[PDB]
Amino acid sequence: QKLFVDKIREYRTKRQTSGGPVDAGPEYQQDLDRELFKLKQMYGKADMNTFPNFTFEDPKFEAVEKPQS
Amino acid sequence: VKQASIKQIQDAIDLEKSQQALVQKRHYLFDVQRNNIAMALEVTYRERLHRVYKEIKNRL
Repeated sequence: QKLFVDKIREYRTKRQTSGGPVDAGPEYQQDLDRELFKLKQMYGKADMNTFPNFTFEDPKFEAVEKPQS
Repeated sequence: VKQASIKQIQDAIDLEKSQQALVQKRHYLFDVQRNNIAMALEVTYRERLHRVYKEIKNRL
C-alpha cells in the first residue's frame, strides 16, 4: 500500500497545482484550442450569453375569382 | 294529346326536383367553404411556439 500511498501523494500534488491543468504541457494550449474549434464547428455558430428571439408571418390562401349562380 | 300532357307534367316535375337540389347546393357548399377558411388559419402560432423553446434549449 506504500506504493499506493506514494501514488496518492502524487495525485494530491497534482491537485494542489496552482496552474491546474497546465502540467508543463506546451501542446496543451494548442490541443485545447483545436478541441474547442472542433466543438464550435460541430455545434455551429452560437453565443455564450444570449437569448433566442424571432418572429414570422404566414399568408393565407389568396382569393381567386370564381363566378357562379 | 296524352303524350303531350304526360311530357309536360314530367317536365314540370323534373324542373321542380332540379330546383330543389339547386336551392340546397349553394348554401351547403358555402358553409363548407367558410369552415375550410378557419382550417387554413390553424397552424400559425404553433410554429413559433415550438421553435422558440428548441432554440433556447440548443443555446443552453
